[PDB]
Amino acid sequence: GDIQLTQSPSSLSASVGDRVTITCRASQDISDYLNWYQQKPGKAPKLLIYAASSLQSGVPSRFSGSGSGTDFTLTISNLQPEDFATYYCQQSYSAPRTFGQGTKVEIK
Amino acid sequence: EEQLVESGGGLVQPGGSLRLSCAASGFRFGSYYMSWVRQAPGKAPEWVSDINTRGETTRYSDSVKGRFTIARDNANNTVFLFMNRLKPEDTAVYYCAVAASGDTFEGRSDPDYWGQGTLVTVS
Amino acid sequence: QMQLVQSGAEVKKPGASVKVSCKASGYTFTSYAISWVRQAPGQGLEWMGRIIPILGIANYAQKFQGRVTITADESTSTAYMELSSRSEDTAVYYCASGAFYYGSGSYPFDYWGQGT
Amino acid sequence: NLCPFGEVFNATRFASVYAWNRKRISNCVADYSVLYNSASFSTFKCYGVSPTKLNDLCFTNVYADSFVIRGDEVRQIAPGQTGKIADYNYKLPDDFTGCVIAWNSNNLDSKVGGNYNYLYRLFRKSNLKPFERDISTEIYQAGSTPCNGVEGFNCYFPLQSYGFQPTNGVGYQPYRVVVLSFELLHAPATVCGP
Repeated sequence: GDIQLTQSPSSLSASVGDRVTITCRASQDISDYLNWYQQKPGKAPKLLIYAASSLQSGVPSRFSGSGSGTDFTLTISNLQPEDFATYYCQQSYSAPRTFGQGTKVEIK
Repeated sequence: EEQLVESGGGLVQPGGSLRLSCAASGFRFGSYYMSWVRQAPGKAPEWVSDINTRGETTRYSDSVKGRFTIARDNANNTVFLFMNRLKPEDTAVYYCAVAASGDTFEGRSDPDYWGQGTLVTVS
Repeated sequence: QMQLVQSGAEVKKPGASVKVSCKASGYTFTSYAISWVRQAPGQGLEWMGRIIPILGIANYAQKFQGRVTITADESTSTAYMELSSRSEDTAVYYCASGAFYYGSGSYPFDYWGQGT
Repeated sequence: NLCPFGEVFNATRFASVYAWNRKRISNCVADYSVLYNSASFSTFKCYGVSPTKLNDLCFTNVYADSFVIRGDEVRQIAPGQTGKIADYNYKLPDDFTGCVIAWNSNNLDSKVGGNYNYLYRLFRKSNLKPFERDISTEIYQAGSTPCNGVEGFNCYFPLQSYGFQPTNGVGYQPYRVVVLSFELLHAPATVCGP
């Protein structure tokens, strides 16, 4: 009944201006509804991309997002030190609201 | 479907004259009542005129009786109107209306499909 | 313009009651369908349920089926989550938000708590 | 007795179309002349009998409902008219005797734009009958595949709301609507004046 959510890969090592893509996955045909969040330690996880294919006001065109069906992709160009925090998956096909296991990117 | 968007108004001087027009589509013209209505600031919409389903017989409100008239156009899918000797108190947004009765009773039957809205100021 | 107050840290023995505050001020109220999200230190987020002040329809997740309660008040504009449980579930107390639109998106959008 | 339409019309708060109200009035008189000739109500539409003869013609018990409806869909209150608020909110008997009165009042409930205090249900099983409501605020079954029982997708939450901007186009001002239904029973007539 309840969907299971996974986030891969678990830990990423990166430098200035690298390439990183989050491989999120589930066990159901998620048509369009999925969200992503950014977690530095000490705050509530702020939004990065809503609806998995749209850009939220207050976020520049630095971040990108698309995907349909089961496989989803996440893109950030020209990474910055303020982007180095823990990531989250957030599907919204149905209930219960499932959450990612976290993905931390830390500077070499 | 039954779109009502009106045009032909705006700013005008005292004693001026404006020609409004709302172009509707998707339905016939001859058999349907389509009145002109006004809405001042402070709401309370007030009817001014109403063309017949026939050619040109029309009843006007007493403030505009003998002053303002309507014009019928079956083929052009639009309704025209005419003012002479404007007053500064005639400032209101103008809409067209849709049919009435339907072989039923009277009692100031209120049409539903009205226009987008055109502001008219006499100054 | 909007924030929810941070309740002070406390150490509760197992079986003791817990009171929390989630102020809902600012903007036009009755805008977001209020929810609540839990996490453990070193572990991910988990979701419990949803409260709407317009209706009050109950929502509860699998790990808290008939265990934790949801109450709220429009006039004080505060969410309330009470529980009589053990001491191993203590962590930061994040009160969720987000508008559950009709025929549109139902995401927890923004405007959560910065602490307990 | 004098029949209290003042404590009907000069009330301050009105219901919503999913939770429309009733009230029955009995043993009173008929004084509809002030309602006709006050000219503060824009609409007076109804069928069958003519208003010039309701100050003597009378029945045994009358009924009344008071709630607010979108003005762009005022034809949807009719005996046998299509629509959606003519599908899931308020139905009328086919052989209609009573009468419906409406007007525009966008000054008291002309609040800050996007205010959505009044709602309307969009999805409900099949059809409606007159003279019953729907208090079933439960999430309806669009789930041919059973999603949760709780709100998700392949299933919807059908209770959407209105919007009242003081500069909206034409169809979203809060027109209040009352209906005064006439019905005849075995009992002798009670409610009329002179």
